Amino acid sequence: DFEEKMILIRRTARMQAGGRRFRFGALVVVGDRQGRVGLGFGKAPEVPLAVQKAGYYARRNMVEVPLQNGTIPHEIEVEFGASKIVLKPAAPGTGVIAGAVPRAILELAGVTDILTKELGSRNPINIAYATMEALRQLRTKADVERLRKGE
Amino acid sequence: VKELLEAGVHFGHERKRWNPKFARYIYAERNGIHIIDLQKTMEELERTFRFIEDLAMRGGTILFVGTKKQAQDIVRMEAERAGMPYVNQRWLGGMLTNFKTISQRVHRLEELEALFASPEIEERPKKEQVRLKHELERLQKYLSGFRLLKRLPDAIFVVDPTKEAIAVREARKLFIPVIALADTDSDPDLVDYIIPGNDDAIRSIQLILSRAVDLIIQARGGVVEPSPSYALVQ
Amino acid sequence: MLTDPIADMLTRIRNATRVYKESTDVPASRFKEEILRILAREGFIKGYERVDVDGKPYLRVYLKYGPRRQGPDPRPEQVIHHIRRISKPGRRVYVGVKEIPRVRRGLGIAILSTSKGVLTDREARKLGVGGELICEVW
RNA sequence: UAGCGCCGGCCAACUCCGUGCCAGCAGCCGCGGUAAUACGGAGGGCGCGAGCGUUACCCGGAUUCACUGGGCGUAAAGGGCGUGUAGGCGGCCUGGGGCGUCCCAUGUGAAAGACCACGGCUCAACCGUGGGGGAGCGUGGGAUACGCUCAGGCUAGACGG
RNA sequence: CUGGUCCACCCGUGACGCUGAGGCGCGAAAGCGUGGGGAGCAAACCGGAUUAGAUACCCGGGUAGUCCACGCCCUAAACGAUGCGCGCUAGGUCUCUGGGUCUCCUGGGGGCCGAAGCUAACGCGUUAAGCGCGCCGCCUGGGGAGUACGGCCGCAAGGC
Ligand SMILES: [Mg+2]
Ligand SMILES: [Mg+2]
Ligand SMILES: [Mg+2]
Ligand SMILES: [Mg+2]
Ligand SMILES: [Mg+2]
Ligand SMILES: [Mg+2]
Ligand SMILES: [Mg+2]
Ligand SMILES: [Mg+2]
Ligand SMILES: [Mg+2]
Ligand SMILES: [Mg+2]
Ligand SMILES: [Mg+2]
Ligand SMILES: [Mg+2]
Ligand SMILES: [Mg+2]
Ligand SMILES: [Mg+2]
Ligand SMILES: [Mg+2]
Ligand SMILES: [Mg+2]
Ligand SMILES: [Mg+2]
Ligand SMILES: [Mg+2]
Ligand SMILES: [Mg+2]
Ligand SMILES: [Mg+2]
Ligand SMILES: [Mg+2]
Ligand SMILES: [Mg+2]
Ligand SMILES: [Mg+2]
Ligand SMILES: [Mg+2]
Ligand SMILES: [Mg+2]
Ligand SMILES: [Mg+2]
Ligand SMILES: [Mg+2]
Ligand SMILES: [Mg+2]
Ligand SMILES: [Mg+2]
Ligand SMILES: [Mg+2]
Ligand SMILES: [Mg+2]
Ligand SMILES: [Mg+2]
Ligand SMILES: [Mg+2]
Ligand SMILES: [Mg+2]
Ligand SMILES: [Mg+2]
Ligand SMILES: [Mg+2]
Ligand SMILES: [Mg+2]
Ligand SMILES: [Mg+2]
Ligand SMILES: [Mg+2]
Ligand SMILES: [Mg+2]
Ligand SMILES: [Mg+2]
Ligand SMILES: [Mg+2]
Ligand SMILES: [Mg+2]
Ligand SMILES: [Mg+2]
Ligand SMILES: [Mg+2]
Ligand SMILES: [Mg+2]
Ligand SMILES: [Mg+2]
Ligand SMILES: [Mg+2]
Ligand SMILES: [Mg+2]
Ligand SMILES: [Mg+2]
Ligand SMILES: [Mg+2]
Ligand SMILES: [Mg+2]
Ligand SMILES: [Mg+2]
Ligand SMILES: [Mg+2]
Ligand SMILES: [Mg+2]
Ligand SMILES: [Mg+2]
Ligand SMILES: [Mg+2]
Ligand SMILES: [Mg+2]
Ligand SMILES: [Mg+2]
Ligand SMILES: [Mg+2]
Ligand SMILES: [Mg+2]
Ligand SMILES: [Mg+2]
Ligand SMILES: [Mg+2]
Ligand SMILES: [Mg+2]
Ligand SMILES: [Mg+2]
Ligand SMILES: [Mg+2]
Ligand SMILES: [Mg+2]
Ligand SMILES: [Mg+2]
Ligand SMILES: [Mg+2]
Ligand SMILES: [Mg+2]
Ligand SMILES: [Mg+2]
Ligand SMILES: [Mg+2]
Ligand SMILES: [Mg+2]
Ligand SMILES: [Mg+2]
Ligand SMILES: [Mg+2]
Ligand SMILES: [Mg+2]
Ligand SMILES: [Mg+2]
Ligand SMILES: [Mg+2]
Ligand SMILES: [Mg+2]
Ligand SMILES: [Mg+2]
Ligand SMILES: [Mg+2]
Ligand SMILES: [Mg+2]
Ligand SMILES: [Mg+2]
Ligand SMILES: [Mg+2]
Ligand SMILES: [Mg+2]
Ligand SMILES: [Mg+2]
Ligand SMILES: [Mg+2]
Ligand SMILES: [Mg+2]
Ligand SMILES: [Mg+2]
Ligand SMILES: [Mg+2]
Ligand SMILES: [Mg+2]
Ligand SMILES: [Mg+2]
Ligand SMILES: [Mg+2]
Ligand SMILES: [Mg+2]
Ligand SMILES: [Mg+2]
Ligand SMILES: [Mg+2]
Ligand SMILES: [Mg+2]
Ligand SMILES: [Mg+2]
Ligand SMILES: [Mg+2]
Ligand SMILES: [Mg+2]
Ligand SMILES: [Mg+2]
Ligand SMILES: [Mg+2]
Ligand SMILES: [Mg+2]
Ligand SMILES: [Mg+2]
Ligand SMILES: [Mg+2]
Ligand SMILES: [Mg+2]
Ligand SMILES: [Mg+2]
Ligand SMILES: [Mg+2]
Ligand SMILES: [Mg+2]
Ligand SMILES: [Mg+2]
Ligand SMILES: [Mg+2]
Ligand SMILES: [Mg+2]
Ligand SMILES: [Mg+2]
Ligand SMILES: [Mg+2]
Ligand SMILES: [Mg+2]
Ligand SMILES: [Mg+2]
Ligand SMILES: [Mg+2]
Ligand SMILES: [Mg+2]
Ligand SMILES: [Mg+2]
Ligand SMILES: [Mg+2]
Ligand SMILES: [Mg+2]
Repeated sequence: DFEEKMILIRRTARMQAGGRRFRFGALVVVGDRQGRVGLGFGKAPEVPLAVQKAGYYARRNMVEVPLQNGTIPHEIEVEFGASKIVLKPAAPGTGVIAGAVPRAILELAGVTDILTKELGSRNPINIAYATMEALRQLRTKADVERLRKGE
Repeated sequence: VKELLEAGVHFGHERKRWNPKFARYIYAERNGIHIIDLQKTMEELERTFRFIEDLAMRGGTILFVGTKKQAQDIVRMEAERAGMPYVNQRWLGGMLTNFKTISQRVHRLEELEALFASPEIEERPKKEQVRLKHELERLQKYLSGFRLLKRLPDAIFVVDPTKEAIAVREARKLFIPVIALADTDSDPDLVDYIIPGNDDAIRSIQLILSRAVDLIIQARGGVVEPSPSYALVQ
Repeated sequence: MLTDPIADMLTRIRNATRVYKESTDVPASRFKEEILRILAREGFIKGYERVDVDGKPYLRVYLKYGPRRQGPDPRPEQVIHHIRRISKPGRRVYVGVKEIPRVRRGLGIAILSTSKGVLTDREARKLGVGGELICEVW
């Protein structure tokens, strides 16, 4: 129902007497291009089944994202153990400038202006997971004063 | 009432197996055993029962869980006597988490309930009859109390949190509210509505479940008198 | 010997928040005060107050937190997510007003010493003064 | 007048013949051992166009010398261990100085150049005019919280009975 | 004869602290010098046996050495493969040592399991690999190599 877009479909494998069989990684992002977004990573002995499966998980794990005219509120750095990612706010006409992964994220996020970089590791998977969290830690001016109130 | 009653033979428990977090509830440590704060318990049941209450007046279904022996039947009785779902038997991976599939089994007990009362054993050799029926027995031996649940619980009552903590996780993830009796051997923070106090002895267990269910029934309609349990206490 | 009493305090607060204590104390000191005072005024802590441990001037610092969360790990969101000393003893930092940092695009604060006093990043610009960039907090 | 590079992957562009670890390609991974989208020719396609490719060197990517912005149990990395010189760093209270530091004022920071605006040559490159800021240092004035520094007090550090 | 460390009392000093390039001292074993000592053990060395061969594993024998004094050498899986100092951050249990009328507590040490958290994972976790600051040492693809040249030290082997 939202939008759909996969980042990669790798074929892993495994040993076993007489040969090797393979499952199939499949990372997919999904979003309404309007704040609601969710990432998903499915696995199965079939490419289609795999993407299909990533679809189910995608809409499950979701996250609202505080969009200021297509940009992000404040800048944030979030290290998912291995890799690390930066995210910066930018005026209209800047565009989504990032590696292929965080793009899928931010694009299907409804984001349209943002400076970013992948420092550290770069494993697509981990950078994925990383960004999700990062957005999941963005906070609107309200959230701030709302917590910083406690009336 | 709810005061001196619990204040009676239902307070304090355990020693040297405790989350320092649950310690905000302990009064002292006499005889080497943790003396839970009597008053603090009542204060809690207030907020709790207010949710217990509100939750019933909504008509919402509570899932009871107590696989621990010292409460196995003490759940059975109080839940049946409340039209609510319960599990005193062994819990299962996905009770709520993998619902649909666990439910396939409930349906299977319906299918088995057909032939368990139908003129269709003109067929079915004596052999098949044996196992097929034997199934039904344990089919009920784990589902009979869960089988009445058909939607998906609105909350979960738990005898001992740490013990059947697996449930708590299932529930918690599905954003299902947690309520439970819990001694010092417990993790106070991951319970949404806490019933601090003894939970290894029949005394506190029967007392809590009693008034708990009575509250459910009263918020509903037709309050009566507690089932056998005082003799069960012996 | 304790190197930097300031970094310590900041740290004491960070180490305490993570476990969600109600209040950690800290060795008292006039300059240390201001940090709290501001840190509190901006809404980062319910407050503070002088105390005394076995004949030692200290400071209770009543920590703030967010509401409970629903779902796995009902971990209450923090009120102080981030705190870090900038100018250390082994590297003093000094900034002109014409160049004072904006913490988390303004969501954040950047307390700093100055000739007029300890002031927020904004209050710095207010009275138009630069000084020793102490630390930032968000 | 229309040319040049490319069309296995990175990388935008696919078929056919020839060929057969040879002829050859190559920046990395690799490609050719009779059936090659990877050699070579053809048809077609992608890219740019009075150009297009190559070689060479500089900065980038390279947060791969990390101030911004990294590390050191096992991946490269804690000195064999101690005593200690130099240097580095330094707890709580008050006071004088004001070195560092912050502020203001002025001098300087040529022109050209960079950015903005507007005008000139049909446009443009190029050019004129005007505008702004600029690190840095010189003089003067001012603030004193943190650093320093002299001075005074304390006992939580360290030492001692 | 002498070094360190821990506890009680809160008596004295009054920030005298921390770290530490170079320097200096210590530094298993093997090894070197002069003199001594020599039971057992034992490189090398000899014989037996095994094997295709067996300069080895096994067996019989056996010298330096291993022991002491004095001197030199200065290397190591000198290993927790984790520099030191300080502050902070749940507990459970075992044990060594001290103080206290004590199933308890309070300190200093050595172990295991674990909060939070850190980690690439294994794992670490108030004996941190967590959170912080000071100071030193070290790293910057595998090979060539801890080699070569130079310099310094050493009787030499050889070390830096
Ligand atoms: Mg739609
Ligand atoms: Mg939709
Ligand atoms: Mg589709
Ligand atoms: Mg998963
Ligand atoms: Mg499905
Ligand atoms: Mg919202
Ligand atoms: Mg939002
Ligand atoms: Mg890392
Ligand atoms: Mg790569
Ligand atoms: Mg890689
Ligand atoms: Mg949000
Ligand atoms: Mg929000
Ligand atoms: Mg119902
Ligand atoms: Mg019948
Ligand atoms: Mg029949
Ligand atoms: Mg239900
Ligand atoms: Mg439901
Ligand atoms: Mg909590
Ligand atoms: Mg009986
Ligand atoms: Mg709290
Ligand atoms: Mg305010
Ligand atoms: Mg090209
Ligand atoms: Mg290209
Ligand atoms: Mg292509
Ligand atoms: Mg030929
Ligand atoms: Mg041929
Ligand atoms: Mg061919
Ligand atoms: Mg072939
Ligand atoms: Mg090619
Ligand atoms: Mg070709
Ligand atoms: Mg052509
Ligand atoms: Mg041209
Ligand atoms: Mg380069
Ligand atoms: Mg380079
Ligand atoms: Mg660089
Ligand atoms: Mg690195
Ligand atoms: Mg270190
Ligand atoms: Mg190297
Ligand atoms: Mg050392
Ligand atoms: Mg040394
Ligand atoms: Mg070493
Ligand atoms: Mg050495
Ligand atoms: Mg020392
Ligand atoms: Mg010194
Ligand atoms: Mg000082
Ligand atoms: Mg000094
Ligand atoms: Mg001083
Ligand atoms: Mg002064
Ligand atoms: Mg002066
Ligand atoms: Mg000026
Ligand atoms: Mg200049
Ligand atoms: Mg000037
Ligand atoms: Mg000028
Ligand atoms: Mg100029
Ligand atoms: Mg330039
Ligand atoms: Mg003009
Ligand atoms: Mg013009
Ligand atoms: Mg013309
Ligand atoms: Mg000009
Ligand atoms: Mg000008
Ligand atoms: Mg300039
Ligand atoms: Mg100027
Ligand atoms: Mg100057
Ligand atoms: Mg002064
Ligand atoms: Mg004097
Ligand atoms: Mg003094
Ligand atoms: Mg003392
Ligand atoms: Mg002695
Ligand atoms: Mg005396
Ligand atoms: Mg005195
Ligand atoms: Mg001093
Ligand atoms: Mg030696
Ligand atoms: Mg020797
Ligand atoms: Mg010799
Ligand atoms: Mg000798
Ligand atoms: Mg000789
Ligand atoms: Mg002689
Ligand atoms: Mg001799
Ligand atoms: Mg002999
Ligand atoms: Mg012998
Ligand atoms: Mg021999
Ligand atoms: Mg022999
Ligand atoms: Mg022979
Ligand atoms: Mg022989
Ligand atoms: Mg022998
Ligand atoms: Mg002797
Ligand atoms: Mg002798
Ligand atoms: Mg002698
Ligand atoms: Mg060191
Ligand atoms: Mg020392
Ligand atoms: Mg004792
Ligand atoms: Mg006592
Ligand atoms: Mg006593
Ligand atoms: Mg005493
Ligand atoms: Mg006793
Ligand atoms: Mg005991
Ligand atoms: Mg105790
Ligand atoms: Mg003891
Ligand atoms: Mg200990
Ligand atoms: Mg101990
Ligand atoms: Mg452990
Ligand atoms: Mg954990
Ligand atoms: Mg400790
Ligand atoms: Mg401690
Ligand atoms: Mg411990
Ligand atoms: Mg420590
Ligand atoms: Mg670590
Ligand atoms: Mg590590
Ligand atoms: Mg190298
Ligand atoms: Mg090389
Ligand atoms: Mg090399
Ligand atoms: Mg080497
Ligand atoms: Mg090398
Ligand atoms: Mg060597
Ligand atoms: Mg050498
Ligand atoms: Mg040379
Ligand atoms: Mg040479
Ligand atoms: Mg040499
Ligand atoms: Mg010589
Ligand atoms: Mg010799
Ligand atoms: Mg060495």
